[PDB]
Amino acid sequence: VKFQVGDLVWSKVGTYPWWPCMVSSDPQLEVHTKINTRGAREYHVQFFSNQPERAWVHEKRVREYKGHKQYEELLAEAQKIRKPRPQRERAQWDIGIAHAEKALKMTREERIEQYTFIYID
Ligand SMILES: Cc1noc(C)c1-c1n[nH]cc1-c1ccncc1
Repeated sequence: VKFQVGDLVWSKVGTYPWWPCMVSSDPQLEVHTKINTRGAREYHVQFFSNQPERAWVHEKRVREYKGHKQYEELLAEAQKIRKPRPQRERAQWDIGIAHAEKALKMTREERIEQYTFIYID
């Protein structure tokens, strides 16, 4: 178990770019990590965004968030070929990064307090 609740991570989910997140406990399972139905480890994360979302993410698609400038190192893992950055998505990503940069300056307990989502049935 590489990550704990409140840890800042980048997550690569679906068609979206590497995205700033916080590890958190699933509101129903009450765990932040599990072994999936294919036998692989996953972590439960919250995406920093103006549109809050959560997901279970394979451990290979989760990375410690050390700072926003790490994005270039993540793009490297994959003439130089670069994907363009769609305007609306870029704007949402910049918002998420601003929150993650603020969270980086907080303690783990402060981050848990400030950002853990409230889930309503
Ligand atoms: C959208 C969306 N909805 O559910 C999930 C999961 C996502 C998602 N996947 N990868 C990144 C995001 C995300 C991007 C922007 N804001 C929040 C979440």
